[PDB]
Amino acid sequence: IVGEEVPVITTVDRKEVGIKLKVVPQINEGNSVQLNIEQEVSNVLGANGAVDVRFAKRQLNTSVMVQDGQMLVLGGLIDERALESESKVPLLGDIPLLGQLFRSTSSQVEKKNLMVFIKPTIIRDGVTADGITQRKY
Amino acid sequence: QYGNTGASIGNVMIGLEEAKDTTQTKAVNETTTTKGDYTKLASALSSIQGAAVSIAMGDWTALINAVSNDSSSNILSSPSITVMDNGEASFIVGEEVPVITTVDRKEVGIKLKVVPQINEGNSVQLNIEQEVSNVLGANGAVDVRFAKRQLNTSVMVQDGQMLVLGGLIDERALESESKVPLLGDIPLLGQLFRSTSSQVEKKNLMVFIKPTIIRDGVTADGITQRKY
Amino acid sequence: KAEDLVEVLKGVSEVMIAAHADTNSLVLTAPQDIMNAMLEVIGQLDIRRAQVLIEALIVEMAEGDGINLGVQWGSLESGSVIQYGNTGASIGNVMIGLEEAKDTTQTKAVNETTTTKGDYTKLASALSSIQGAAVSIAMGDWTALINAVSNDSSSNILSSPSITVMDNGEASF
Amino acid sequence: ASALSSIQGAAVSIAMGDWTALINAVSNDSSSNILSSPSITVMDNGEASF
Amino acid sequence: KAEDLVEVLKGVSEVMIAAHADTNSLVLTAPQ
Amino acid sequence: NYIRAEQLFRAEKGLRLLDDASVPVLPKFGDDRRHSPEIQAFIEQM
Amino acid sequence: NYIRAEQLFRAEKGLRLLDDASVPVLPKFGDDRRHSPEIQAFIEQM
Amino acid sequence: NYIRAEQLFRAEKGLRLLDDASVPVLPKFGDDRRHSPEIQAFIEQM
Repeated sequence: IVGEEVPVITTVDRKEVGIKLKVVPQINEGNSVQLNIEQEVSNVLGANGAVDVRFAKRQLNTSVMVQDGQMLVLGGLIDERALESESKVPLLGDIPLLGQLFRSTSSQVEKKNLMVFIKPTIIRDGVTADGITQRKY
Repeated sequence: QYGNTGASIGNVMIGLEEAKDTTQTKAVNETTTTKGDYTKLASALSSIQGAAVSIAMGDWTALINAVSNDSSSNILSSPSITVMDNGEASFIVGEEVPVITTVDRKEVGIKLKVVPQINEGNSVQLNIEQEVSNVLGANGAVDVRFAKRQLNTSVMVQDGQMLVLGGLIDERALESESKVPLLGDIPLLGQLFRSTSSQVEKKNLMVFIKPTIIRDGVTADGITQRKY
Repeated sequence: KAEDLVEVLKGVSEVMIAAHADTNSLVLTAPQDIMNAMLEVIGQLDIRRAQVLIEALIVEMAEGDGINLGVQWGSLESGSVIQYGNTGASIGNVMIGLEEAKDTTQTKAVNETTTTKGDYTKLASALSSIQGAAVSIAMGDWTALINAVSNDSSSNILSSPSITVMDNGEASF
Repeated sequence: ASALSSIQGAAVSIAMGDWTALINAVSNDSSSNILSSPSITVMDNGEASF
Repeated sequence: KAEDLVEVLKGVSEVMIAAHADTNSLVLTAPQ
Repeated sequence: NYIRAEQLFRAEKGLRLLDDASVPVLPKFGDDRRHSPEIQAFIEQM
Repeated sequence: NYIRAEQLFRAEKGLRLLDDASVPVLPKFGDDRRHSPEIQAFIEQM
Repeated sequence: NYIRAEQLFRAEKGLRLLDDASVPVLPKFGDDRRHSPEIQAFIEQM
């Protein structure tokens, strides 16, 4: 977890928000790794209006089987929105040239993408751990 | 006077009179002048969405009001969760919001909880619980009210083919009118004595699901490579 | 599912039947004949389930109409009214409101004379409830308040929700 | 205003020689007609709420 | 429904009667 | 067909301020869903 | 038939401000539902 | 294809203030994901 403990009414309780990854691998006796994974990305949002702060939370907790050194996509979201709105007199707002004087138009386009990938790597020899630690260092 | 309209002629004329500059005279020869407040007129105009036009003719003030509200919305969100066979997965993009009960943490957002099991080839069986929520203010209510559209069912889908879980198709037409009556019947001058409020709403929801079976490592690498 | 099947097969066995969940496979241990029996039961309980598409259709059609018209009378000098509650507002509150709205003058001689404008709050309270035509015809201090309206309403609603379900399975929508 | 608010009808004050005779008369004619029929379709021996 | 039927059939049997819900099919085991 | 008749009558004297194709009307019995007249017209072009 | 008689009498002296076909009246015994007179007239045209 | 038809019609008369390629529209049935027209154009260059 990289994040913060924030208190929340219930009394009160300490709940952790942030980037958190809880994983329980077991290794097929060679290559592929099986992962029981619980992955969350949160953060604290003010309560409007609400009795207590509201956490923005996007998590997926699943079980996947990934090859040794290859990446695999756990999850994702692809969201698209177009909200158009208009108001007019009506009749005068229909005229092509002068219509823009009597119209109020509000247009909006939102878009969002989330992918969550995971790459395991199996460390068996000490030279492998030293090879990874050396480059991350 | 009509209630269909944004604001009624009564509050508008009263507001306009309160807005005028009033003078208070005491003779014997004192004469004071004072400007009136707009708070009543401001309270009357705050609700106008549209054209509200006061045509004053011979102390008869005709208030015309007309508006056309055209709205639209288009939304696609598709959440995909990758699962081991016979294993269950939760997926949520959303927020935990507290709710009175004391209080409790309830999750709202796009959430997909699926428990597949695979026919030994092709078709996948899905126990699926799918919700799309969001937080709405409470009017009036003791606590915030969640707008929630969910369907939780059990379907059997072919390997790589899409299947429609759910949907809603909603259509509404609400017409309303008021008139004197008799004068509002005349074809040419009737529109002077009528207040018409028409509305048409429409809504569509489809919820589809496409499984894909990943067996080889080359398949998972093929999917991950394109989503990456 | 193995969990459902193991429970069912307990009786047929009566041998040990154990459900392995993660593989969704059940382990049978028995002699040869009982084995060949339970494999013929499992063979026939393993069939594919058809799935229904439930499409509801909801039709709600409302319609409304009304015509409210009547004439009221009043004289506030010696208060005498022909007054009705069917109407939006009653001649009493309307005439009282109109008098409160007039500009009042307060004179103290000896020679002070003050003038003051009256509030509309009573008249505003009387007119707020009018839906329709309320027209005051003042004739010889008798003010006849005519009021008439025709409220014509309509509503038309179709919503149909369809939920797709496995047979014998339940679905909420 | 408090006295007139309750008048439903004709209340007419005829003032004659400081004696004010207040006549009041009204005829309230009301009517109501209502048909609602709800039909519920049921499996035999099964129960239905509507 | 199998659940209703298994309950009813217990007495007739008195053999094991087991109701499989998802297929809505009941498994009878008895002599001929 | 009783309701469908009511709705067709609603479509003959329509919304005064809006187009008469905007009033919801049941499809003819057994025909499921139909595109709007304008949308249907658009579809045939493409 | 007692109530139906009452309602027919309500339809003979009708709503003064509205059309007399708007007052609800039971159908003749055993005949189930009838379209309004105007709606019925419309239906025959189509 | 019913919804896809609706959305294509939304794209023919588009957002008045924004580019008509910004309105979400379902891909043709079975084709999964497509890059935006401009992004797709960019990709081919690189």
